[PDB]
Amino acid sequence: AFNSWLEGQNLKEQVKNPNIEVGDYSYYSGFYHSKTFEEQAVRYLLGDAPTQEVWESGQFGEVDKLRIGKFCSIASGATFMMAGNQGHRADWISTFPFSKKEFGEGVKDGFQRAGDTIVGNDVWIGSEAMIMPGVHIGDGAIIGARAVITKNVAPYSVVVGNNVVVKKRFDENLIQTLLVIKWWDWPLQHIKNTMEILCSGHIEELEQYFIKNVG
Amino acid sequence: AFNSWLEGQNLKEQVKNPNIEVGDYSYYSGFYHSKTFEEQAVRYLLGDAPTQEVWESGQFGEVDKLRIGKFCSIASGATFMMAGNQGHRADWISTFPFSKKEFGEGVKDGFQRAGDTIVGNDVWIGSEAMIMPGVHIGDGAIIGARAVITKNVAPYSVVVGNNVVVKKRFDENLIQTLLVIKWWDWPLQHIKNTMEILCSGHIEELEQYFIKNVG
Amino acid sequence: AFNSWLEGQNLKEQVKNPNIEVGDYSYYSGFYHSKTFEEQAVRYLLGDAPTQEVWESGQFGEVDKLRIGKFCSIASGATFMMAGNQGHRADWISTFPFSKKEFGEGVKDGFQRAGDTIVGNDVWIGSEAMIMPGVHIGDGAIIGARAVITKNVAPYSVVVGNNVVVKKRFDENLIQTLLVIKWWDWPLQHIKNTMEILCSGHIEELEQYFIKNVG
Ligand SMILES: [Cl-]
Ligand SMILES: [Cl-]
Ligand SMILES: [Cl-]
Ligand SMILES: [Cl-]
Ligand SMILES: [Cl-]
Ligand SMILES: [Mg+2]
Ligand SMILES: [Mg+2]
Ligand SMILES: [Mg+2]
Repeated sequence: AFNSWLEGQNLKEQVKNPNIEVGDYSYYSGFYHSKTFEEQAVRYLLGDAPTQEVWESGQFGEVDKLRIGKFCSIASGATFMMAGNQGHRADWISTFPFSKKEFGEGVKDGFQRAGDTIVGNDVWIGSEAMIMPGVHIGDGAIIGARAVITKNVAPYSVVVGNNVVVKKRFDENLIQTLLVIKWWDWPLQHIKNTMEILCSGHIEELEQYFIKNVG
Repeated sequence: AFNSWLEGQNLKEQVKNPNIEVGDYSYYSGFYHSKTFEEQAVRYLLGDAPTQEVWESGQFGEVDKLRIGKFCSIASGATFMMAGNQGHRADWISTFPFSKKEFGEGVKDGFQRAGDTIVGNDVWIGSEAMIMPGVHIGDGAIIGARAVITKNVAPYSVVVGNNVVVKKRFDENLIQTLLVIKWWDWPLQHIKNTMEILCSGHIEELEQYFIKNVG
Repeated sequence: AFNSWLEGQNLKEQVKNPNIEVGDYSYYSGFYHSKTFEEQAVRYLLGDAPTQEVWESGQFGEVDKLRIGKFCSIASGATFMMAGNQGHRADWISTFPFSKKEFGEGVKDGFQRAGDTIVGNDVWIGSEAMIMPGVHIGDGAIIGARAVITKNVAPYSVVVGNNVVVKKRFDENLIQTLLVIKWWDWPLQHIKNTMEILCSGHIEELEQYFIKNVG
């Protein structure tokens, strides 16, 4: 797994679940939680080891998948909760998932999909954070450690605690310029050339390089 | 212990501690935390294996017990903190638990009981939630994931985060109905007959069943 | 390891990292998380085992240290985040730690020290609490279970949740008295004699003893 906490495992090369969509360079640094990204960070997703056979038989059908963009930093212990409500329905008299074996016919399947969990590009997710099912995280967003995300996260927003939005990393205009140029989609050599600008707050410099050289 | 995350260990089968009392059909689905319910979920409860020979000595006083109702759904990582204050006294000059062997006979024992933590029936406890000592949880309540419950939970209420009370599952009249009919105490065949109403929101239909069949 | 949750490993006798200072009698009780104080509780601090070879080479120079006082109680899962920002810079266009091997030499290191994490004396840190980098915790303070401390904690204050200050343990003048007498620094004999007073809320008697015999 991880020999040290200075280690960062590339995700697109490793993940095998046909329901986890990762981008380039995105990594999971989970040394202090031992297990890999697919058996510790992604939870209750059909198409894994302990669940592979059940997924290949096609018993449950289509699933909610996890999509992660490029240049994402996923810290140790971060958790992506899938499988939606897992059969529990608060609007029903009972939240207990009765089984047809023990309780016969008339058992209505309470499961209902919550939608795909989508993580944008250049997203930093803090250690031991937890994402709820069906949550969209915009590009450039930052998730604090031990945060519990229940709602969609605006791009370049910073969210702490139990879905407390602190601030946006930049002015709204500059945020929209970054959302238009999309440096993460650039060819590698352009990113290598503009790395000095990327290691800075000078957004409009990056925009000028984009207009002159990329777009 | 757990071979998959669609597995749920029935609790009243496999719990050995005389200080735990769990009702029928209540399960714990703890795949993503490996160990069993008594090893991971219940913590600092005198009578488990690592303290057995010390607890059978009777040197400690009476301790608070854990009682869980029936048809409870305990997700992975949920935790029931026991042992009260564990000897730490915030009202004392020092919260450090001095040992008699190291600091002499003048050591006063600071442990104080908190009361039995009691969980009702048809209670859904989210993943990695943590219940503090002395807490009663009403029937039909829902505890959100990663929630920290420090106060008593009203029946059929939904509590998230740091004991933030979101709402109640139904109108108070219908919750009174559910509280007086108590479908969890019914014989099994009546539950099998009313399964399709239990998988619905029509409470007064179920109450008509209780009136005309159960008593 | 940990035989039971009733035992707590003495930290001063055990800690090997040179970047960690810990006072007398302070213990770590971490049975419900298995591994030692230095592998589970202290995270992302060079000098431990998996990074020892990196620390001996002087590759990253000086680093933030962890300083723990005397008579501290650290429960299982209490985690101290080190390594500051880990190269992630919210102020820059990208929070991604680009590597000089994969990208151009124009990569600028975004790591930043957060200052030493300092825990005072007579501190009780609840189970699975998280202490962010650079946090100072005053003497006699109490951290609640699963609390996330991101600011400095005043001496003899109770902090639960996400840096929610509940109250202070005693009156301000008595807190001052404790902060001036500092019983934890006394010769162990005087602590032994005072044991009946420390196991109480009688700060005045402790001050009288200090005036008569210690000061
Ligand atoms: Cl990271
Ligand atoms: Cl189901
Ligand atoms: Cl690319
Ligand atoms: Cl569940
Ligand atoms: Cl403790
Ligand atoms: Mg510039
Ligand atoms: Mg109906
Ligand atoms: Mg006295």
